Amino acid sequence: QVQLQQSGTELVMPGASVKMSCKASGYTFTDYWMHWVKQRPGQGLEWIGSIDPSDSYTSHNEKFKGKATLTVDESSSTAYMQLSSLTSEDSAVYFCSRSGYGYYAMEYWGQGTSVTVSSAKTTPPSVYPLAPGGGATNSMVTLGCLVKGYFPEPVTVTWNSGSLSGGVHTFPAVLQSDLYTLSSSVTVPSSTWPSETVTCNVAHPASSTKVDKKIVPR
Amino acid sequence: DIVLTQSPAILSVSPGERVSFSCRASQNIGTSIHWYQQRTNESPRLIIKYASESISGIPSRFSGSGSGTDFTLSINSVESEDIADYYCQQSNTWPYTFGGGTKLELKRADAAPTVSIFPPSSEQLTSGGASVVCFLNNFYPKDINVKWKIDGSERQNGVLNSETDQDSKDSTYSMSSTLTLTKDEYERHNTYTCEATHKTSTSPIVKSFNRNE
Amino acid sequence: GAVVGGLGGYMLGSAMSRPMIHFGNDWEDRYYRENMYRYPNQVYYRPVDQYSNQNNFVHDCVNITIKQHTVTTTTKGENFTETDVKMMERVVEQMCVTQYQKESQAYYDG
Ligand SMILES: CN(C)CCCN1c2ccccc2Sc2ccccc21
Repeated sequence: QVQLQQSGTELVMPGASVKMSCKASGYTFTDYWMHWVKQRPGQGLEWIGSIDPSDSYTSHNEKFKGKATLTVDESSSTAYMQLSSLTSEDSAVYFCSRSGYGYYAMEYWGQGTSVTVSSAKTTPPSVYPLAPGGGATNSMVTLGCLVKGYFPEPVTVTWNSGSLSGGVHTFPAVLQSDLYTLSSSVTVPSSTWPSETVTCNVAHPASSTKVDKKIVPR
Repeated sequence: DIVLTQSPAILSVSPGERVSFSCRASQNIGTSIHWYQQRTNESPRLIIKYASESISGIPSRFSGSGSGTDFTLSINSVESEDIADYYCQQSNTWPYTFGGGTKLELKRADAAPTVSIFPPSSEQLTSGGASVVCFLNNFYPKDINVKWKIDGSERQNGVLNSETDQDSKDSTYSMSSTLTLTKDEYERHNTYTCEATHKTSTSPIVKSFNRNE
Repeated sequence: GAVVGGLGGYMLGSAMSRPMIHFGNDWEDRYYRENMYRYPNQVYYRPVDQYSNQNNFVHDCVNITIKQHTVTTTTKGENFTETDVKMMERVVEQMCVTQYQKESQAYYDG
C-alpha cells in the first residue's frame, strides 16, 4: 500500500525559509508524479507545483515560481518543497500528493504539513474565569474560560479533568495581536454549580503550562 | 487558465438523501476532472477520477458524470461520513486548477442561539485588560451576526469572533464573540450589550449588563 | 561519440532508446506520445573535458542538439511550437545527462 509521509507542523519566522518533506513508500518512486497543494485556514485547495521524480522536471503555478522550489531525493523516495521569505500569507497546510501512471487524478495524499509563520515567542495563556451574575436562567447555567495571549497552538481545554464532556463548546483559536486567544463555554445544570465545583483545565504543552481555573460567582 | 466553478458553495443535506453538486470548467477539458472529498482536519481523498471512473475502496454510492465543461458528482444516499468539502480539479493542461469547493452540511430544524454575556474577570481587570465575552451557542443555520454596544453606542474595534464546526451529534453551530478594552476605558462606561441577529427571529437577542449593578 | 564532417568540435552520441516520458497532464502526455518521434534520439556535444561540470556540458549539449535539430527540421519545412521546444528541451536534457555520464565515465577510464 502506498503512503506519503509528511511532517505535521513547522513554526517559522517571517522572512525565513522552510523545506518540507514528503516521503513516499509502497511503489516505484520514479514512475509517478508528485504534487504540492496549499490550503489556507478555512480556504480551498491551491496547486503550487508538481514534479516528475524520474528527472525532476517541474511545473509550477505561476504565482509560486520563485517562491516554491520542488526537488526529490530518489534514494530516499522523498519529495521536497522549499518555501522562501515566509510571511503570514504562507501560514497554511501544505499537502503532497501522487497521481496515477500516465493519469493525473491525485490518488494518494500526505497528511499535510501545517506551517505557522510568526515571530512570537512561546507564551503561556492567561486563563480568565467567566462567571455569570445571579440572573442566569433556564435551570441551566453557562460558565466559560477565556484563554488569552498564548503562543503557539494548541491548547487543550477540559472541564473538571475531562469528566465534563457534554455541553462544552471550545472555540477555534483566533490571532489577537500576535498571540492566540480562545474561549470555552460549558453549559451545566443550575444544580452542580456553584453547589459543586466547575473548573476549566487549560493545558499548553509548548510552555509546559497546566492551569486550573475554578469558576466562582462574582 | 481553466477556471473551475463549483456550485453550490454550501449544500444542506438530509441523511439518506440523494445529492448532487456541479463543477463547470471555463474551457473544454474532456473527462479530465477529478473529485476529492475533504473531511474537517483531514487530507483530501480522491473519490472519482476522469469524470466517472470509480476508485477502489470508495463507497459505490459515489458516482460522477460529464464530459467537456459540465461535471456532476452524485452521492446516491448521503451519510454522516460524507459531510465534508468537495473539490474538483482539472488535469488536462497546466496550471492544474481546483474549484472553490462545495461544503456539505447536515440539514436540521432552525434553532435560535443560547446567548450568554460575561463581564471581564477581576483577575483580568487586575492586569489592566477588559474582555467582555459573549457566547452564542447551539444555533442553526450557521449564518449569524453579533453587534456590541457600550452605553448605547455601537462598537466594532477590539471585537474578535470564532465559530465552531457543525456539531456531529445535534448538527448545530456555536460562536464566541469577545470585545477587548482597557481597564480605564472599561471603567468610563457603565453598560455593555451583546446583540445577536439570527434568522430564527427578526428580533435581536440582546444580552447585557451594567457595571454599577 | 561519432565524428564526421564539420561538427566543429562536436560529436554525435549513439542513438538511445526513446524513453516513456510523462509530462504531468493529459494533453501533454498524449501530445508527446504522438510527437516524440519529431525530437532527436541522439545528442551532439563537445568532449566532456571541455566543460567545467555536468551542468555546463548539459546546457551546451541541449542548445546545440536542439539548434541543429531545428535547422534540419526547418529544412524539411516543419516547425516546432513552444510546447515542442519545451518537450524537446526535456528529453534532450535527459539524453545529454546520460551522454555526460557515459562520457565522464570514459574520461575517468583513462
Ligand atoms: C548530417 N549531420 C552530420 C549534420 C551535422 C549535424 N550538425 C548540423 C546539423 C544541421 C546543420 C548543420 C550542422 S553542423 C553541426 C555542428 C555542430 C553540431 C551539429 C551539427
